[PDB]
Amino acid sequence: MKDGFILKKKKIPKNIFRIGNKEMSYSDDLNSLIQSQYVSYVVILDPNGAIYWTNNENWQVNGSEVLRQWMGSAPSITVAGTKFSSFRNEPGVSFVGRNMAGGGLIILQKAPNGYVFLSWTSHEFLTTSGLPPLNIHAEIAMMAAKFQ
Repeated sequence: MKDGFILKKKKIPKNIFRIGNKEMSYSDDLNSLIQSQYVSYVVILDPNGAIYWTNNENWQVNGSEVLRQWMGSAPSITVAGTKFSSFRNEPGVSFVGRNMAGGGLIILQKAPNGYVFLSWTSHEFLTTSGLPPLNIHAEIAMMAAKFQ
């Protein structure tokens, strides 16, 4: 049933979800992608649009909404209870969301198959994200755009 469901959200989640409950990377296997300019966590998805693994003390990439919510004309994505308010609004070509709360920025590239790559740059390195023109962003909108 395809409804014309346009849910107007406030910049907070509708339900209080239980964060992840998934293992934590001890920094090695997927860390190789996180060490790319010293970001704090990167989440890789599967070609179907499901997560491979998210590694941020239970950060809940619900791939389906993580990829979908950006297509809701929303300049704020609220995942894991945090409203990432967009710096740059580019659908598909990577969007940069501000952790309006918490402090930081989530950058997600969207391969049109479901696979999205969200990276997050440290709150300490936040002043550095945006200092070079495309420091961390280059690792995202290039790689996951080709790998679809």
